[PDB]
Amino acid sequence: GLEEFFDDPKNWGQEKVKSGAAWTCQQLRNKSNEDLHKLWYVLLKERNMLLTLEQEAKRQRLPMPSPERLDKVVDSMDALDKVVQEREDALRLLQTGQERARPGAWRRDIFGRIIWHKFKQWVIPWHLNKRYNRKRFFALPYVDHFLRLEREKRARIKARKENLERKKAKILLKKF
Amino acid sequence: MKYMVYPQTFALNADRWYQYFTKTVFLSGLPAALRAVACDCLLQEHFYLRRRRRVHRYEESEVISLPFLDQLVSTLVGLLSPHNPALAAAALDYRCPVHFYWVRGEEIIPRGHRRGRIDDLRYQIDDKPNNQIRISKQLAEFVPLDYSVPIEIPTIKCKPDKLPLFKRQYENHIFVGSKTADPCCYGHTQFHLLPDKLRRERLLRQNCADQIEVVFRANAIASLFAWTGAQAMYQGFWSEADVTRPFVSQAVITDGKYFSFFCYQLNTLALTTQADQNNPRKNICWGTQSKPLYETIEDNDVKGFNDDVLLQIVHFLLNRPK
Amino acid sequence: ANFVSWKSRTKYTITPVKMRKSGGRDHTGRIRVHGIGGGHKQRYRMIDFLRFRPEETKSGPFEEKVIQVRYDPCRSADIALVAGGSRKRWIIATENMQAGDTILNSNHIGRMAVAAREGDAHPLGALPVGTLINNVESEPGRGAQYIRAAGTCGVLLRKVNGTAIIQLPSKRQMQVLETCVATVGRVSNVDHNKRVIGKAGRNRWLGKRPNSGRWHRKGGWAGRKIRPLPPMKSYV
Amino acid sequence: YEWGVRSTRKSEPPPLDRVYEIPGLEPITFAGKMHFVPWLARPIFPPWDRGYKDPRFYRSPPLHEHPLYKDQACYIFHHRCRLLEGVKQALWLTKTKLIEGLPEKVLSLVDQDECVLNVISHARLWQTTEEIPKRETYCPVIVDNLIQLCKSQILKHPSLARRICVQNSTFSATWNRESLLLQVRGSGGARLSTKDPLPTIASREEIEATKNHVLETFYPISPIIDLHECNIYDVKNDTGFQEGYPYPYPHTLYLLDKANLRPHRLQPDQLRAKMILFAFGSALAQARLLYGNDAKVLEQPVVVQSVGTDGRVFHFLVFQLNTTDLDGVKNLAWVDSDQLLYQHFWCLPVIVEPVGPVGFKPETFRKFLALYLHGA
Amino acid sequence: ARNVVYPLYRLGGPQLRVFRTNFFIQLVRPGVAQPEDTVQFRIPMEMTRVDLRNYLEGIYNVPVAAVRTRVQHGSNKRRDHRNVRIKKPDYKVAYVQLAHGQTFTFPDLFP
Amino acid sequence: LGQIYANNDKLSKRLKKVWKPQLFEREFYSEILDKKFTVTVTMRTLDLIDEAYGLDFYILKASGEDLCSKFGMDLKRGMLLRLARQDPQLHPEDPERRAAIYDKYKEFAIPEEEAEWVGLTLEEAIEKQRLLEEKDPVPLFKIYVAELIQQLQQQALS
Amino acid sequence: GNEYQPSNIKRKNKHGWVRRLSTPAGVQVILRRMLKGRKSLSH
Amino acid sequence: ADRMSKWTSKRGPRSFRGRKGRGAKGIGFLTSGWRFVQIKEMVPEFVVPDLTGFKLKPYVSYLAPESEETPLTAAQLFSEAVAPAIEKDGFEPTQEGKLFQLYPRNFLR
RNA sequence: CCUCCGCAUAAGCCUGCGUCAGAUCACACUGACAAUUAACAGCCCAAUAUCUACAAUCAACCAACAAGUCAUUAUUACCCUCACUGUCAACCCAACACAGGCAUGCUCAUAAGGAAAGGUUAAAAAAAGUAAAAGGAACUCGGCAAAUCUUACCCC
RNA sequence: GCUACCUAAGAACAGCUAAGAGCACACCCGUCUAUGUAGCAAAAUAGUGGGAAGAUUUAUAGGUAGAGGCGACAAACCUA
RNA sequence: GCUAAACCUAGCCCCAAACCCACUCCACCUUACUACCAGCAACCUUAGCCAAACCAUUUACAUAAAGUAUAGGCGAUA
Ligand SMILES: [Mg+2]
Ligand SMILES: [Mg+2]
Ligand SMILES: [Mg+2]
Ligand SMILES: [Mg+2]
Ligand SMILES: [Mg+2]
Ligand SMILES: [Mg+2]
Ligand SMILES: [Mg+2]
Ligand SMILES: [Mg+2]
Ligand SMILES: [Mg+2]
Ligand SMILES: [Mg+2]
Ligand SMILES: [Mg+2]
Ligand SMILES: [Mg+2]
Ligand SMILES: [Mg+2]
Ligand SMILES: [Mg+2]
Repeated sequence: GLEEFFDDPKNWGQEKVKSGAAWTCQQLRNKSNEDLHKLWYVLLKERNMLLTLEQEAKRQRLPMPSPERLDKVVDSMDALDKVVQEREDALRLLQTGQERARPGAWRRDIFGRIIWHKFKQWVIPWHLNKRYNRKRFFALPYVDHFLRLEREKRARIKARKENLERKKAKILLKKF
Repeated sequence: MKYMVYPQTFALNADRWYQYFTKTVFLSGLPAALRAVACDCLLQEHFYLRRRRRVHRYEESEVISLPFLDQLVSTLVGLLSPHNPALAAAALDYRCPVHFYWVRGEEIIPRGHRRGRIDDLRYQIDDKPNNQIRISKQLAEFVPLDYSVPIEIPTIKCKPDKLPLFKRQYENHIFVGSKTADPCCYGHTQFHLLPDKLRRERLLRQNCADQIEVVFRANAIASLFAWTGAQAMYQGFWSEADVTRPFVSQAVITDGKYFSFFCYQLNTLALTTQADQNNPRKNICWGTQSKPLYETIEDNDVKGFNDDVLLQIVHFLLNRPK
Repeated sequence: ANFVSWKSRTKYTITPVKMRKSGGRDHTGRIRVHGIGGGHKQRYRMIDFLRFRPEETKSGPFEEKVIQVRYDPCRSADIALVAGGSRKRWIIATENMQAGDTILNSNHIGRMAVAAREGDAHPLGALPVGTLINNVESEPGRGAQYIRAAGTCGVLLRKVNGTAIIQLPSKRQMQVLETCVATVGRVSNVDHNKRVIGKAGRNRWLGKRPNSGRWHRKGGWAGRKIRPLPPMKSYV
Repeated sequence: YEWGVRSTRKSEPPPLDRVYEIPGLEPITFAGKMHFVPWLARPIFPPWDRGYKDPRFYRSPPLHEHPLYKDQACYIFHHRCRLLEGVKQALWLTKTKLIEGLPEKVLSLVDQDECVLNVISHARLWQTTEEIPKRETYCPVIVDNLIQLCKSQILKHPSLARRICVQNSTFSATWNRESLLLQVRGSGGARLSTKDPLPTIASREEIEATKNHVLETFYPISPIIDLHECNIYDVKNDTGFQEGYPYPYPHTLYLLDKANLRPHRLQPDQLRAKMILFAFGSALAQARLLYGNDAKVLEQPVVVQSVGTDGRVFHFLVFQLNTTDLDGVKNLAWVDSDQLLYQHFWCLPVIVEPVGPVGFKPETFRKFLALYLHGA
Repeated sequence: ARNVVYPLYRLGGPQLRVFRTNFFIQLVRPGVAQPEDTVQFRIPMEMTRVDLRNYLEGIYNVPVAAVRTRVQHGSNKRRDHRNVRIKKPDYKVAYVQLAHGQTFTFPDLFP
Repeated sequence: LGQIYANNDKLSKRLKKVWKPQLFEREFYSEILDKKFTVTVTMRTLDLIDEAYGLDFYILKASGEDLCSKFGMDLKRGMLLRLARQDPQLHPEDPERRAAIYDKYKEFAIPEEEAEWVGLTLEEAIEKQRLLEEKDPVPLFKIYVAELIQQLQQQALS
Repeated sequence: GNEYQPSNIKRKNKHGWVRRLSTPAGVQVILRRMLKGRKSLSH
Repeated sequence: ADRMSKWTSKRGPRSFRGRKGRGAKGIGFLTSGWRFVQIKEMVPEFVVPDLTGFKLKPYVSYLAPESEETPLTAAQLFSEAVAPAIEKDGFEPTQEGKLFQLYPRNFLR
């Protein structure tokens, strides 16, 4: 029912509602995948409800009753995501021995800076793909100069940073 | 710019809204050779007639059904020309358009440079009735001019735009199957087929199973009403110069299996707020629920063929202008 | 500079093909030919200039019926719709050719030297000396390139060995192989020459933009040149 | 000469890298990577084919290997096929005789106009919302109206109840001639079907008479000329219905000629020819259905009618089909060519002339009525 | 799920599953005074009408009769101490009709 | 690509000039490759070939900087490879012939691994290297299993 | 005045990222923009 | 003509506006007379579990004690399925013939 | 009292007089909060072959010329249905809340849509209009401008 | 994206007289006068005019670019 | 007495030393920031201002030898 998008009717108009802590990583880590899935859906609905409440508050010009709870929920969700993801990664490592799922290949584009070109997934092979051969992954001589310039710029910035730090240190020393 | 009314609408609870727009009262119920012919018609398209190119579900209601419907119309008419001499004289139109333009209600303009200005909000029903039978003599009355029937019309608690209903500005159009220079200005049996969008299977798939009948009802309310309006216009009559006669017309929407039967009673064109204030009149519509003309076809044999449906059709056809 | 030439139709057809205008611009997009453009819209009728080509899986001399004689917007001469056997085609119309008429196409290099009629095509070897001809090929099987304009004609001057000598519409003369085809008579729409344009508007319609205002001085070239005719050119 | 032009023919592939000629080393190419590179040689990949079979990117086999490709070229007729000539060509194809007037029986079966006028008016002005309806609208409409009017005599004639006009009605018929194979395909027009067959117009003596006059030759415009030359044709003939369909007997082919442009429409002779062909084809199909597939001179010659097209002009045709063995006696069609109700309709008035039709002649209408009646 | 690579469906392979949904929603009071049975949600831009229908039916066990989405432009005309255009985010609104004459009035929170 | 003074006085005008070699197109049979290569070949190249007698010899002898072409380099590499492998260029029925051919070029003939890399660009070389050491990443699970096995063995020993 | 007559399609065809990437000059333009650190590198 | 503002589906002309979309992800293809073909398999159906009789609430009591964190590496996982190996003294060589592929992911989320 | 203007669509722009709260010619300016729902319109169409002579002009006569804008067919291939986007506004290009510029469809006095006059006075000079005795081009470079109109003749 | 010219594929032209015809709307241009001349405006307003079924006007998309383009030469126009 | 004045510390400059930068997910060469279908490809002396009081050959781009030998409208200058 749509009553799931709102909390307990008792809690409407309290200014403060009791919500005890977020799911920590270790606890989450120790629950099972089936359990975890179930937990996710429980979390989700709660999150939705919180969002709705927030929206209502905004509409009303009134402050939230217990906004920290939403944050906690979010944190919990994040933790859950991390745990499951970690597990998946581990599994992948065990099976194929691959870091990440979605593959790439460290490709040097037009502008010469090396992109992690994440692969896009589709039906025909590359050599008879019209829109992918026009995507060029090589520099040509004019780019090198620009790269050099960029590098120089970067170096300048670095120098500025370093010198500034030193100056600050000196100032501090002088003070104390 | 006017609210573009669609008789065969996907909108839910469209009926009440439609009624409000029109100002109707809807009510339940009405105010062997033939059978064989019907069976033959059913068969022809579904079996006997060999298709060249392959038939598809998107292509089903166009290719199979409309022609069958047409056949039913024409053959039936031929049969009943002895039974009724008016249908011999009466013209018949396949897919010819029907347009009608009314004004129902006021609206203070919400925003812009025209804000806080009275705007009489406009409607238009356009239509292509699968086919229709147009007579020169006007049909009878059904129910008397100014019949009370105290059942009450829907509210319209919110804006017309809240229902899926959209405004546009294109040429205004009040028009029957033909133009003014014509003897055959009246009519008595509009046939519709619902599109592929409002197949009952689709409805079932969606949670809207209560809106199966509703759609048909809405359609009946719309197209018929429009036709009536057109007829009225062609014999003078406005909002202000209200109809003296009761303009009547009948119709039978359908689907390949499922038919239902709808007569319309047009007592008013006085839908503007200027006229409504002193208005005891209201337009009427009576109709049956969608009963299947038949169950199913296996090869070249209908499983169960319903004669009751056929009888209704015959009745609709067979009524005369007094 | 986008420029796909419209001439991309590989298959022969009778149907008239949509013609893109050039304006006198090249594929580079610059004007190479001044004073062109802005005329009436036109469609191309594909003209079969290889007069003796046989219909598919046949070899002998090809008879033809004239179905129609029409105006071609693409050119000065008027054109004829020929039919024969299974196939139809457009040819350039000879003078006086009308619908219903029957035409002959031949490959037959006769030692008899058979006389011919104003519509029909023959090898030059079969044609009597002194007959007027049009749509003359340069080589055998090459296709008819010469004497195609409204009202024009060349005349067969003599035969020497396996070659014939033609006088072109410019009286400059041309030696052509005996077996090369031509069609007897003069090109149709004779008196095209006598047409008076009447107004600038007509000229514009024809797709000819006006001359430039810049006053040029006349130079060395501009005196009249009385010369002998250039030496008869051969293709053997 | 070679039409095509070099630039617009697909670009010639760039020359194969010179390393490939050297036997025998591994050419280092950009197929190791998955992008193009200008240094690094061009790789040569094998011709890819797809494992699964998507209909939305389906590539068919060549005309060499198709499941029913024949070597003898068939020649097939259509609604679109519009033949150079003419009535004569059609006759030749069909093997038949053209008589200048409709038969006497039909005429007799005739022996009022306001209705016709109304119908005409309705088609040419009244039916649509916009002013002046176009031909793709009115031409079929007029015909339909006429048909309806004819039907309105069911009160007069009780036998008219046992018919049905149908719209899609595709069909086929295949035969040899000189001998070259020859085919007809179905309609894009209406078809009046009846339970009883039509009666014979000509006697068996008359048919014997036809033998004397030779079918016209007309060189060099040979048949088959304009018809669609075709391989992969399939020789099986076909009526428009499965077995057991009531109202199976083709009374009149109500085909029509819409097309708002002058070019897309038929020219009248061509139209007539087409009609004749249709008549033959349906008749032939009927004959096939009736008798064996083996050819002969017929005992009962089947009759089919076909009205001509267009809102203005009307070509009537009744076809007798008496010989399923072509290549002796021949068939005998008769036509009333280009008879026409009403010359020109003024949808708007003029500045003097009214807004109705003009030059209305009811003879055409009468003829139509007669045609409709034939069986009863 | 939002911000995820979707697997390719070539022709006759498996049904696409979503275990663990990334997008989450919020039902709101309609300002313009909607009719009975129409519930309005603010939705992530990546979510489809169909997805919304599915999402409600599965997780909330609600009978959805119709869904009509609509993207809403968030305002850009707003500037800072720097005179840089702050943009309100564009967002998607749904108008979801409930089935079987279920009906729904939005509750009075913050009484 | 240079400049010329107009009539070879410096006080006359200076104007740019491009001096082109006189190019040709000619076939060359190469004993080591057993194939006829059509080549763009200047007169100078021909002369060089004549001097070194064989085209193959020229290819071999000519120092990489001297040779002046990518194609030439490639050819040289191929020749080297052939020399190394001792692969059948003349197939069977000509082993003696093959041997004889080989004996013509006992000079040169570098180890098989070096001759692969000969006459390459930098980028090409890099690509080759990449190809050589690409592989699939080995499953960590397998490694773990191996480790476990080792541990077990150790335990058994002790 | 009023020499600008906005039309998005034209603009994108004229000055767009794709057009700049098509030519070496265009590429250089983008590189220049990058080097300056400009926020909008193409149109 | 602001090129600081983000390009979007609202911004162009008619033909431009209908092409783009937001990050919506397509349900099907389109054919014939622009008739769209909603394929069931491309639509993601949400596999929702049964929460009836599920004690895990969305928050965790303050009385619950804290523990030291442990990043779940592959080694640990292996160890947690090393008992069988030990007993002997559970792996795919390829997972191409498999519905749920761990590397080039099929499974959504 | 004006209406030499209105409603739409296209293009363009992109929340730019909607609710509440707030401040400082007269009080569309900031902050929050709402808002535009598809059927209209965008977003198309599996191959290989093979076909497309007869304009448009109420298309009927006439009548032409500058020679034109709307077509299939054969065989093979095929069941899955309505996704995604635009849809606000007093609006765009002209630095401006600028007498300018701005495509098409309707409406041709408007059923739309506006306000020429902050208040007084009634001087000069200036601007726009109307008035005119008698004369009537005498004005002036020239009947320029104006109000009634129309004669004859040169030059290019 | 202004203008110069072109290519593609669209659109508009009432009413009266009777054909690059006449009068005359809408549109196009800009003769002469007055006002304006830091202006309503970096070329406008008011009137008065030339054109207005054509060598016309014009919405959209494309093309030619500087030692060049484009030009019914005015050494015009090529974003004040 | 109003307008205003004033105010150090943001940071920056020049060295030194050391070889830098660059995948939370998703998107991004199609009209970039767009989930999903059958064809091309990069290299080619710099010039001119200017100086020679104009202007055409011509004019630079660790220390010491050395501004030496040489070059050069045998001059500017190199
Ligand atoms: Mg001149
Ligand atoms: Mg609007
Ligand atoms: Mg008003
Ligand atoms: Mg005022
Ligand atoms: Mg004042
Ligand atoms: Mg006076
Ligand atoms: Mg004087
Ligand atoms: Mg004057
Ligand atoms: Mg004129
Ligand atoms: Mg005029
Ligand atoms: Mg000009
Ligand atoms: Mg001059
Ligand atoms: Mg100097
Ligand atoms: Mg000087």
